[PDB]
Amino acid sequence: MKHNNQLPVAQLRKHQQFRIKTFFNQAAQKKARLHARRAQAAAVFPRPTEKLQPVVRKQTQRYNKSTKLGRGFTLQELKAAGISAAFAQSIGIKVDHRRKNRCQESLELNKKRLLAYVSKLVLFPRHQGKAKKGLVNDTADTSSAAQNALQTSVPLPSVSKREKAVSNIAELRKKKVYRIIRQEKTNQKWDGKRKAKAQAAAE
Amino acid sequence: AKGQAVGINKGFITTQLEKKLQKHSAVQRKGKLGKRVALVRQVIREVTGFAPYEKRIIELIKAGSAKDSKKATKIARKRLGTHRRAKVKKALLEEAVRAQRK
Amino acid sequence: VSHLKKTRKLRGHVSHGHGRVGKHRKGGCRGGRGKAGGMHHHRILMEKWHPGYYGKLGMRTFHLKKNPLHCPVVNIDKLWSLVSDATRQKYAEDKKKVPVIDVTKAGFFKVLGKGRLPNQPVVVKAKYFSKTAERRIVAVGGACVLTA
RNA sequence: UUGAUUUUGAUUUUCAGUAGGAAUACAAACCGCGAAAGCGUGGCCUAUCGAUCCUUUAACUUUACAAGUUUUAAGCUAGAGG
RNA sequence: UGAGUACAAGGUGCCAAGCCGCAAGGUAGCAGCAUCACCCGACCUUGAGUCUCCGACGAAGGGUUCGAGGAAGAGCUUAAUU
RNA sequence: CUACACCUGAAACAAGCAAGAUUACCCGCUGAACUUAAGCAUAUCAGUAAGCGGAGGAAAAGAAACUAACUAGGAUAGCCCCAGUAAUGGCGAAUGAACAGGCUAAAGCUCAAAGUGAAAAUCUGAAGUGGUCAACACAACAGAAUUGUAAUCUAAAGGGUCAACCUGAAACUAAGCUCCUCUCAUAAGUUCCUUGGAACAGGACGUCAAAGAGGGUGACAACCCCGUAGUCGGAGAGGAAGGCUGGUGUAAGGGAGAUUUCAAAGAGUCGGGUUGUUUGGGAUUGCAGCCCUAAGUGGGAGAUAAACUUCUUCUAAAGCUAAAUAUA
Ligand SMILES: [Mg+2]
Ligand SMILES: [Mg+2]
Ligand SMILES: [Mg+2]
Ligand SMILES: [Mg+2]
Ligand SMILES: [Mg+2]
Ligand SMILES: [Mg+2]
Ligand SMILES: [Mg+2]
Ligand SMILES: [Mg+2]
Ligand SMILES: [Mg+2]
Ligand SMILES: [Mg+2]
Ligand SMILES: [Mg+2]
Ligand SMILES: [Mg+2]
Ligand SMILES: [Mg+2]
Ligand SMILES: [Mg+2]
Ligand SMILES: [Mg+2]
Ligand SMILES: [Mg+2]
Ligand SMILES: [Mg+2]
Ligand SMILES: [Mg+2]
Ligand SMILES: [Mg+2]
Ligand SMILES: [Mg+2]
Ligand SMILES: [Mg+2]
Ligand SMILES: [Mg+2]
Ligand SMILES: [Mg+2]
Ligand SMILES: [Mg+2]
Repeated sequence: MKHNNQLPVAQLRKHQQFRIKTFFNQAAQKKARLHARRAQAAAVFPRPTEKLQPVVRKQTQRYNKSTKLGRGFTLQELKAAGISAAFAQSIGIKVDHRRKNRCQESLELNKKRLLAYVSKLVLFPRHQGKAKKGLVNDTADTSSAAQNALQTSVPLPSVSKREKAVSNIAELRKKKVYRIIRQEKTNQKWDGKRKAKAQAAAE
Repeated sequence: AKGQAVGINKGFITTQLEKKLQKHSAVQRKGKLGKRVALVRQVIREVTGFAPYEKRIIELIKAGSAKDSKKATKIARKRLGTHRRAKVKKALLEEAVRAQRK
Repeated sequence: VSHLKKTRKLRGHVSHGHGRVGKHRKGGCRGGRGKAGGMHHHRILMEKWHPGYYGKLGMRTFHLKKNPLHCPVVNIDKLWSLVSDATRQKYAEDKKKVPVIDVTKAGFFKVLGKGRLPNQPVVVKAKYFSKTAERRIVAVGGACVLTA
């Protein structure tokens, strides 16, 4: 232990010889995954690769501003779509029963998604018989033979261009932002003692 | 301030949801007493009798003074842990005492 | 690598530049292994190059969650640099309506004033503002808008 | 009569020009003695002394991380227990 | 809490180019060093007035102090040596 | 008292099951010192070696008594990050996870518990009959079982009342594909000189090439022989602990939505105390003994102990489950 350099942080203190991980399989592994995926396509041929995924906001204050692919559709949403979980599943839709909708907009996105899905759908019944729910589409669709990816057919755009208005500037200029944030933080701070005062002056 | 972060009111503005639209739950129905339950429990109660500590608490309740109430609580708290479960047991015992009067 | 290393040029010099008196030995010479005796014979080291190493500071956080503490900062100077040139010029000439810059979409939350602003007017949508940020924004012919 | 006091920081001695011990010169105070200038940050000067963790104390719109009120528990600055 | 008069991004001593001049020297002042000033925050100190008035806001005015900081960004990735 | 029934235990016999082996990876236990702290007890090495008990092709884990408090997310497992961070530690040496976010992979299901009571609707064996005869379908007779088998049900519900709209064991009957194993076959110089024991060398003339990877032939040979390439090609044989897809289609079986005096869920377990042990988990990280020992809007959880008011989230104390993962 000699010079000005930063205090070391021990690494190999235990017996690591038993505990090392090697990455050469990676090479072949990637490849394997490829073929797997491909062999899925072939065995699934008429149907799409990835099953239908709703969308939500991310779980953290910092992530809220972004968009994320959900695991499943909210029963509430399937209702507004008019699909039973079971059916949606026979369709290739992904359902999640513990998720709940606390916003109108979160219903909207997924409705739009579901509908979009259905509209673009082709359904093969036992040969030459037709059916009703989510319905069933004409025998000629058998010839249509669509191999498609879900991002192409059922996507989600957003562009950041924020529209400008002057009248509002005239408006917004009359308040004071700092003062605001301050008095607010303040209110949250002293709320408890204040309510307690109300209760105490009331009794 | 609802539209703002940091107000006593949570920042963001969301379109609220209807009573009809809200999450259907079951698991939230937990502490229900089905009459079947209730009856069965009463049956077995009579079939059973009280437990010795339950008896102690009972005497204390029948008396009714401040000291007696305290002791009822203390015992419930002490045998069961959880001041709360104590409160609950006091409730149950009182119910049986009161219903026994009639 | 190997042919660059000292060893090659040390071959046959017998001490390998570790000295004839003090040669290259085990932990005893290191002064004990690792951070050993920092507080004792290594006092001078610790004190001198890592002063304040031994001791305690103020307040334990049992579980610290960083996500909610997350607050990227922006400075006034980079504002116009966020939105394109098209915008600030086109509303330098056009006074009919004024530009709205959302710091949010850029991944920032609080706006601090650092430099100074063009005399051309703006609206800035941000989570928080510093006394001076608002000062300079307003004085420029601009407006502060609170987001969530 | 209590200047054996309130704030900080600096300087000199030993010196890795680290710490610690001493002492000095300032700037802000609040005082005591004297008519007053003045002199008082302890003993005429050169010795008389002690870190991390822990505890205890003084003073403070520091925290307990869904929200509160308590009780309790953590802190920041500084003494004492070595 | 946040690099506080929107039109700022300084002063001084050393000092390089370019331009003058045969020369003596003159002009200019990049980088660095030293120093003084301003700034954000810690710790102190001060405050008209304002409002969602009991807690926040702020015109004016400061520090013997503290900081791995501002003041026209210097980084990030790769290889090698010690 | 006898016959007889039932509960309990016993012997012989019939048909089946376990006993050891395996070591890399996996599971449940048990468990140290050398070493590092320049000494040394806490600590570290480290839940590490050795020891014991269990498996499998993987094991384990898994459908929340999870996170998070946001415009929320949502089984398990691996990768990347978060991170060397929060925390733990003679706060010394040194220990040290996870949420959010980017990916790989994707999958969800079975019980207990009011409801056959218009009737045990159930399970096992079976002389036997058909069969692809070890594997399938029926089956006279026998046992199991109301101290309860099967249908509904599993909280995402559900019962009851409507109901658009759906399904198909039986039998009959056509055509096919997948995967595995063992075999059989395929270009073009052995022309000429020189040196050699040998030409596969150096020269001269030639050829094939979706074949000039590599071998063997007396020497550094595309062309002499095996091969290589066309070949996820062609031909023959046998396979599936007895692979996979049709068409009619019976008794029978579902159910979006709608409404409704309905709506029931695991106990010496959860929780507490104490003592050990373990984790970063620090006055409630996990676990184990002993002592207490529940509840029923109850019960868990919301990274500081205890009340009290309000909000949030999940349903423990029964089970199954492919994939991505690990393999000295
Ligand atoms: Mg593998
Ligand atoms: Mg060199
Ligand atoms: Mg030499
Ligand atoms: Mg000395
Ligand atoms: Mg004086
Ligand atoms: Mg001391
Ligand atoms: Mg300057
Ligand atoms: Mg018997
Ligand atoms: Mg065995
Ligand atoms: Mg060793
Ligand atoms: Mg040693
Ligand atoms: Mg450990
Ligand atoms: Mg085996
Ligand atoms: Mg790392
Ligand atoms: Mg993720
Ligand atoms: Mg037979
Ligand atoms: Mg019978
Ligand atoms: Mg010859
Ligand atoms: Mg030849
Ligand atoms: Mg060859
Ligand atoms: Mg071939
Ligand atoms: Mg143990
Ligand atoms: Mg506890
Ligand atoms: Mg379970």
